[PDB]
Amino acid sequence: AVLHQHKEWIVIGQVDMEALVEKHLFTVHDWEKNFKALKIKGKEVERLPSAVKVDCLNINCNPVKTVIDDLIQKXXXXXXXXXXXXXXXXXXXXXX
Amino acid sequence: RKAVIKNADMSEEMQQDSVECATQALEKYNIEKDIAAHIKKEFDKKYNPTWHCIVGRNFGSYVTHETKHFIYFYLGQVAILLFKSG
Amino acid sequence: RKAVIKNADMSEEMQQDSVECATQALEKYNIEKDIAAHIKKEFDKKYNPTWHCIVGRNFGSYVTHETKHFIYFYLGQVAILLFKSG
Amino acid sequence: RKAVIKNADMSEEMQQDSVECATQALEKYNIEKDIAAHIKKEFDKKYNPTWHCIVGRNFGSYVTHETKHFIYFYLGQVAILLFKSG
Amino acid sequence: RKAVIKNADMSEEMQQDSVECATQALEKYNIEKDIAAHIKKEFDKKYNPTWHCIVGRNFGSYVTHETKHFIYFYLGQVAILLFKSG
Amino acid sequence: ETLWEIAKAEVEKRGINAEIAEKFVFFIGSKNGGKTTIILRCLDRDEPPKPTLALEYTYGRRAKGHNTPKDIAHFWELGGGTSLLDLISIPITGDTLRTFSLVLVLDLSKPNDLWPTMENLLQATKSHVDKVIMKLGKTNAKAVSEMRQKIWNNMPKDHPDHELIDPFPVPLVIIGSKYDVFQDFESEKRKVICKTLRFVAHYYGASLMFTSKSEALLLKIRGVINQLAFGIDKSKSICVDQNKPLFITAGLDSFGQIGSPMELWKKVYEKLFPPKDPARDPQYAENEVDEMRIQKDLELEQYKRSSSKS
Amino acid sequence: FVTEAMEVLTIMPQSVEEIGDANLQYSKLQERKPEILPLFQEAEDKNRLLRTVAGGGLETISNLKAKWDKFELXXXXXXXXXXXXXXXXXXXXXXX
Amino acid sequence: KNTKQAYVQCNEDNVERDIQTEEIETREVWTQHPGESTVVSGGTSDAVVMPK
Repeated sequence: AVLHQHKEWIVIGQVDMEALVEKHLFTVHDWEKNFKALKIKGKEVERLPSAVKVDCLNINCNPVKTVIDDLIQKXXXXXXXXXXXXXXXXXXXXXX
Repeated sequence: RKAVIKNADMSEEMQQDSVECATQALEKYNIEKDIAAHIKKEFDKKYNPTWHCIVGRNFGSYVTHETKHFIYFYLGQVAILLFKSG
Repeated sequence: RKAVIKNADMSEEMQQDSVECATQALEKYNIEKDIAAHIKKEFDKKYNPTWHCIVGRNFGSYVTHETKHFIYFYLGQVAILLFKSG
Repeated sequence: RKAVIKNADMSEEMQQDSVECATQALEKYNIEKDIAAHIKKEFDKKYNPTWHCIVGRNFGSYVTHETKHFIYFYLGQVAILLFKSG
Repeated sequence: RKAVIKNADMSEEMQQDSVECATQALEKYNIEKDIAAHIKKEFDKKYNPTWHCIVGRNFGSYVTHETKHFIYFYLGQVAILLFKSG
Repeated sequence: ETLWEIAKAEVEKRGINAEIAEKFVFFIGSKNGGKTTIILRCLDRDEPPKPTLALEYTYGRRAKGHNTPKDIAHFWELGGGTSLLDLISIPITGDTLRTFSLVLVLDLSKPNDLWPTMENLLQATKSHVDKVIMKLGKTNAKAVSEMRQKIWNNMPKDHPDHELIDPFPVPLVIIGSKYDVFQDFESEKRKVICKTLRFVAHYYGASLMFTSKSEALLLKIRGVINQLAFGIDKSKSICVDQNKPLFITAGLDSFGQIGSPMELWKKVYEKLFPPKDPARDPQYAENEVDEMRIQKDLELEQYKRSSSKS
Repeated sequence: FVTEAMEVLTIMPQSVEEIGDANLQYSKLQERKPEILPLFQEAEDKNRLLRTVAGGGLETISNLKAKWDKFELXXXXXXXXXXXXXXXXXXXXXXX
Repeated sequence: KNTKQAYVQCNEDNVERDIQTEEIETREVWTQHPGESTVVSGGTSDAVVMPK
């Protein structure tokens, strides 16, 4: 159960998101909803226990905490990268 | 003893006969030349001549064989090379 | 690597070539697979195919050879079987 | 005493059996040559010859072994090297 | 590095060669593993494989060797076990 | 928002069928029946067989050739009429029935003592797997319908599906063991034994195979029921005529051919064989038994009070 | 290299006017292989280390070596055969 | 004819290993029964007086 919870709580596939954010994101209202939820997910992953102890087995989940933390950090960076592209492009198109 | 096949270019039926024939030869004979002779003769009878067999604990070989008539395997620590040529 | 011929059905010239060829192979190559390969190839070139060579310290064999193209000899403690078939 | 395995190219069953055998040998014998002899002989019987065993507190070695038949471990301060070759 | 031979099944010429080889090994190499490795390799080249060498101040062994290829001797306080097997 | 919905949708959508979800198999057999030897060899191990079994666990690994996906197969086994439901009920749950199959191994040593043995074991396991399909309160029973409708229409490939002579909603393959002793039975007994094996194959719709070295079907068919681990069905011909080897492809074993229901059972059953102190009271000790008594009670009572829900 | 060479070599020993250019590819392959062929020994020289550190997990390397043995010997045989056949055919067909 | 060349080597592999035991750490130490307060020593804050 807990092995699945570590995969279900924070998706580890994390398919690419650049297309989605560049097409339907970064208006004032919609973005605040998306980015606050992202910051919250950051707070959450910071609480992923480094290990789970049961009656017999001890599993080390510290490597998991590291990766899921980086994954949240990555989304914010991607969002920053995307914003700096849309703004640059639209003026050039309309200048054309 | 335990049969372990390392190389084979041979049908499944002939592979099994190779092991079975070598197994009987190893059980029946102590001397390598006689073990090899048993294995070779059995193949000449069932799958036609011309077969060749080398059995031993320490050797290397470089040979030419007929397509679909080559196997190299162990029974325990004893290596058996069984192939047709001619 | 002193050479001693135990059995042959081969001309004297081919017998000498076998010893010298195997001697060169044994000086150059450490692993029997490579020694055998060297020897076989030299005979296919000079005396036409199809030659087979087995080199080792512990084996028995039962093989069929062409008349006048068989030799079995040692270089030191290593036995070499060299013959044509096919 | 406490067994600590540092190196092994060996199945889990032989690893544990090597430790158990060495443990009994160390309980039974004080002299390294006799400890080694116990461990070696038991392995030849259970896993077929030919094993070799070195037991000691101070040595270096360079050996050649068969695949999947090598272990090096400590019982307390005494190192045991056990492998098959031949 | 004064040499004292305790046990040997080896020709006199190889016995002397072993001592001189090991003596040089100790002059050249500081670490037992490297001393052993040097010695082993020199015998594989000259006397064919497979050689094994143990070098150290505190060990016992129980090994199986090929006839006429075993020596155990000291150079000063360091024991060297040199034998062929496999 | 939509970023997490998409991330979730893909990790959820995919991940069932690197390697697909592995199956596992349970081995029904008798104690010291030679089954351990066959299992350990099938898994390509060199381990000596253990006679006894107490819900043993083992596994194996296979590759494919383009990579090593680490194809892991789990195995469970138990032999003899020992703690049958207490142990069989533990590794088998309805939620994983789809991935669970049975194999039955018959020790040819004592066919007489074997028939009441395997019958009781088969009844215990059959009853359990039959219940778990809905015992869990599986309201979403679509899977339950699929499992029964698939299994009960795989054996009657050509034969009219008149009736389910014995509803058995889980795959089974049947193999013998130590057939080296079979040749030493009376000819009449070997025939009746062969009929008995074939009879059971029909009721359960389980193929049958011999045990030998050249008989590679033994390993394969185990792989087949074990999630194609060692190939595919590779259907061969039935050997009802020769009666020297034993082999049945499930679906061709019509009673009219293999026997030539109750009546056929009665015939082989009756013909082959119808006759089918820890207290230490007279002893005395004072200090040893008193202290053991006290300690025995104190520990056991504490473990009961733990009130484990297990 | 050896695989593709074999395929084109297998059509060079014939005497056919449609391929009266293929002798050029024949020479090229002879001139190229002295540089490509040493890769095999280089692979083995490094293999010495991989064998140890990878725990013998060299199944891919062994399989490829075996394939090379075939292609080299087979390829070499074809080259001898193509050259011989071309030399023989040229003498045979010029005369004819 | 359709024939193939092949070879076999019984000694399919020959794995070499080096082994080295660790060293033993030793020290030289003095002792003497009759003597000063500090018996033996291995081969100026004076805050030691202050408490008294």
